[PDB]
Amino acid sequence: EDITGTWYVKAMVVDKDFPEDRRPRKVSPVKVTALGGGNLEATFTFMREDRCIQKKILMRKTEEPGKFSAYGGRKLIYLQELPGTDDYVFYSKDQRRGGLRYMGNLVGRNPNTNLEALEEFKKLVQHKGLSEEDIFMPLQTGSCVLE
Repeated sequence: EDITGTWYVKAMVVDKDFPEDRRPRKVSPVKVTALGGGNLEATFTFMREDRCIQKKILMRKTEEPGKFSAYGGRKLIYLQELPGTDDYVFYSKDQRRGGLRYMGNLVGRNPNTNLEALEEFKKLVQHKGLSEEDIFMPLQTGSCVLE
């Protein structure tokens, strides 16, 4: 794999327990930087209603390539190539106080999206038990720290 630099979140999917109020309306580019020892850090912002939310996530190496962990292993994070296109899928499993949470994100180097890529995302998403009608596409923006 290769993982550091800028990524763009083009589509998003969430399990059916995920509250609608909780969905990102907007989202910045994701800057991924290495910290030595294989460990990474992703930085980004997104809008949840009128609220700008800032994230900075330590992603620790694991014995499987493409698989990472965050928040002490509370959350597991897989990066997989999305076949037939030049994008990847960012799949997360989060052992949250409130239950196990699944979440998928279509990510790519190029900020543009092809409909065929969204379709492969949907297909792959459905394979994993998640649903098409819970696929949403937040607005791509700069940081919301400006406003």
